[PDB]
Amino acid sequence: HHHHHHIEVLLLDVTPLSLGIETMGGVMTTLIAKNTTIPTKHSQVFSTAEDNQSAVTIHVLQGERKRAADNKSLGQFNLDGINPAPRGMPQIEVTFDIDADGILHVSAKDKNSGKEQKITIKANEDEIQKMVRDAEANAEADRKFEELVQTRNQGDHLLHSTRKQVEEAGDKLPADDKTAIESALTALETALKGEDKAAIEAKMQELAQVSQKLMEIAQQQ
Amino acid sequence: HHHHHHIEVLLLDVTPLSLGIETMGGVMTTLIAKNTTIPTKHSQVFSTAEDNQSAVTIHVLQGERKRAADNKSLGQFNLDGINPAPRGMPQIEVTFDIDADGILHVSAKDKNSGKEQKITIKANEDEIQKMVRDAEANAEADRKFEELVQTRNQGDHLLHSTRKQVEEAGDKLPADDKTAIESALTALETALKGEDKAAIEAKMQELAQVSQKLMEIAQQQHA
Ligand SMILES: [Ca+2]
Repeated sequence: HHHHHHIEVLLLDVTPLSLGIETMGGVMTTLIAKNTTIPTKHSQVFSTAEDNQSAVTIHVLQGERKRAADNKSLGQFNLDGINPAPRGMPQIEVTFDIDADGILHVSAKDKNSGKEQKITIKANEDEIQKMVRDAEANAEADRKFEELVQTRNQGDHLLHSTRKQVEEAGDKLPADDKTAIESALTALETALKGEDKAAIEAKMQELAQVSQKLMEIAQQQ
Repeated sequence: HHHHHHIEVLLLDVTPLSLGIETMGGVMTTLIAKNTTIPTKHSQVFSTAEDNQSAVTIHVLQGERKRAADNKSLGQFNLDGINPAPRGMPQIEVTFDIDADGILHVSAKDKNSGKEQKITIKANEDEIQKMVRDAEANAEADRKFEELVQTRNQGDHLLHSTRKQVEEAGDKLPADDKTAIESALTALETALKGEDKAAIEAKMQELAQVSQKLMEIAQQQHA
């Protein structure tokens, strides 16, 4: 009683360690997780970290730790030529492609300009298990580090965008709100220098709660 | 910042449940695992399950269970027009793309012909945690099921290639070896209907024990 539309998985190999890139704050962002079946192709879209940034550096990493510096370095390259735009607007697609020969191809492409750059990384046993074990021993500190960096980066963006809004609003912003917002901005700046995720979240919320008039002001444009 | 070549994640959003397709034996094969940051595009190449198969069905699934039937079905489509070839030779690339708006694009492309079909899927917190808890409660049964399917598919491939080798050997195969191989093939066929991975593995080894001359004939023919 057979049917004839079935699809079969081709199982040739799996990756021994995670593969990814370094991102803002010294974090390893994974593109291909440990144990992914190969051949495979994974991409994710990234952006710039400051206004009018013209280039990014892709640092290719191998390992299970969240701090980039605690992983193995496989290679690096730049993608130049990113057209001037606000932080976070350019769309840079980073693709990790592993072929049947086990060769890793990494590329970064600007989705807007089409500019592309790429590298090829050519295809341990006790070192692998050592690295897996080093990660388990630091799993808690690594999670806390990753969450802190994410929170800091979100807080830095909010700091910068809010200051920009204050400047554009000018005399349209009531003095009481401006005082409240400036105080909240300074408090968030101080929190961002620390290592306490909860304090940064609280200062971000305290800032949003006093900044509601900025959005309304922008709309009268 | 003191330096100016930094790269940042575009969004923080992640997928709530794993996304994949149904594969031979009723298994969900994941293309994008749960908690993957978006936008993301993941592709993998699959193939046909029988010789000269001309079409495949892509059944898109969402969830954490290994049996396809235990996950949510999000849609299906066929890719037809596949040129005749041995099982496992056609290269069908399946791509899952989730854009910044959270919209899922699934496509299947025949790498030979460039023929392509696709669907767009537009995508529930208590149901999510429900589905997660049930996958953990059933982790062992699910793994046993997946491992059984993998062993069955291997045994079926072996049944088929051995029968092919026997037909190619013809009169070169001694009658006694042919009998023993036929008997071992029947035993394996019977084991494949069961639910015991070890019995199937044992029948595969027993087949290797009686196929030595068949393999020697096979090698000399390859020569
Ligand atoms: Ca960086």
